[PDB]
Formats: sequence, C-alpha cells, structure tokens
Amino acid sequence: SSVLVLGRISDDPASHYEQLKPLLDYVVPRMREVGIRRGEILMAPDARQMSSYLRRGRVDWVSETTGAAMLLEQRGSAHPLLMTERGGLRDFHTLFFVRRDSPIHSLSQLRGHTLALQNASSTSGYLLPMLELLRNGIACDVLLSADDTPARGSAGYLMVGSKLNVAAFVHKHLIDVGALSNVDWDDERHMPPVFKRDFRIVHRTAPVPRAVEMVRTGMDPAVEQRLRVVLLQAASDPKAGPALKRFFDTTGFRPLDPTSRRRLQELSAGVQRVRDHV
Repeated sequence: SSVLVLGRISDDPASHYEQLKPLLDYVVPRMREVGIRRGEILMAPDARQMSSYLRRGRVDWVSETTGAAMLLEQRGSAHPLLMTERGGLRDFHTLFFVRRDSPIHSLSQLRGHTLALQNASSTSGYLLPMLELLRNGIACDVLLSADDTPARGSAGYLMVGSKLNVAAFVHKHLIDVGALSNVDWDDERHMPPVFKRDFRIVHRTAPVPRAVEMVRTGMDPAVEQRLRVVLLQAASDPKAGPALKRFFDTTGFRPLDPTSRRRLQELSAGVQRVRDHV
C-alpha cells in the first residue's frame, strides 16, 4: 500500500536486479502524492510464482515481453498499463536458425529434427516458436535429453535455458535448430559472431509488440493512473535517461490503443493455445 513493488520473471535475478532499481528510484519519489513512500524489487523464477505474487499483492508492477505478460494476464493476476518500446523497437519476432551445412531449409523440415528452446516464460524463445509450430501443424514433442530423438514425422524440443545456450548447442552440432528473437540475433553476447557465421536463418514468425508494463489486478486506481503518468513522461525527462537505459534499454512507453489491444488479444489466444497443447 505504502510500498511500490517492481519485478519481472527472471532466470537471472543477479543481472536483472540492477536493471530495475534505477528506474524504481526515479519513480518512487514521483509517487508520494498518491501514498507511495518506498519501493522494493521482487522477481520470480517463473510465470506461476509471479502470478501468485501478483494476486497476493506482493508485486505491483512488472515489465515483460508480451508473451510472458499474457501468461500473467491469463491467470487473472495482472493487466496492461502501457506498451513498452526497447532499443528503439516497438515490435520483435522469432527466427529459427540452423548450421549452414544442415539439410534444413524451411520450417517444414524441422520434422525428424531437434529444436533448442529457452524456458517456459520466454516470448521469443519458447511461446512464439511453439505457436509457429502449431500453426504449421508440426508436432513438437518434449525430448528428455540430448540423446533422445523425435518421432520420425515430428519435431522434438530441448530446454537449454539461456539464449547463449541456444546458440552454443546448435553451433556445436548438439541440437539441429534454435529459436531466438531478431534482436537476439544482432546481439553479440547471445549470438557470438564466431557462431553466427556458421548459421543460416530458415524461418521468421510474424511480429508481436516488444514489451508491456503490467500492473497487479486490485491496484488502487490513483496509484495505477499516476504510475502511468510518471512512466509516460519519463522518456522525455533528462533525469530518467540513465535509468531507462538500465531498464532493458527502454526508449519509450505509450498508452494502449485499439491496435495494441487487439494484437495482445491475438497473442493471448496463441499463448493459451501453446499452453493448451504443452
């Protein structure tokens, strides 16, 4: 009530912490006029724990990619505050990549082969590629280990965790295909040029909005309204520049409109379909 709790779903609380605190310290002062005296960070390992936190009022505000955000909205636990823009981009998309020497030239040829995915909360590294497979009728069974092979006829996926692991498992001939975002592709820490030069892109998904600020359901409306106003004016405030750079390189927030509302409804439909089948 008197505390504002910011978080996100995170498999790396050590890095993500420092990405959240600066913006929080910018925001908290500017909320005094609606009750807020202080702030805390509270991350969670997955969507299900974050969702519990949200419903129990232990977290108030999260910044998420849009697939992950819909996982939270589906469980009744949060709703969108603003659309968020990162690295100058409103949208992003997933691409599937193989080694150049691979026989694979199209999504349809994932059949008989393995796919590296990230973790169940990743928009670009799990939700969107699984959705893509569903749309194309490509069965994709979970594989238990890198020794396990798919059915002849189906793809199979292996959860490798990190973005770097997706690149490194495929580079080293351990798994046939990898899924990463288009942003991830041009980012050298997750797609090292030494691996990239040995990869070829074989499929692209349709884009989705890049990210969204979500707030817990039950948030007091004047707190909600004011958090919205504080973030909206942050992009243009010099005093917020460093914090926004730290906050996953956020370069803009904007209100919701009929388009972004529709596109999240579509993406939520797809996410639910991924969840219905996995």
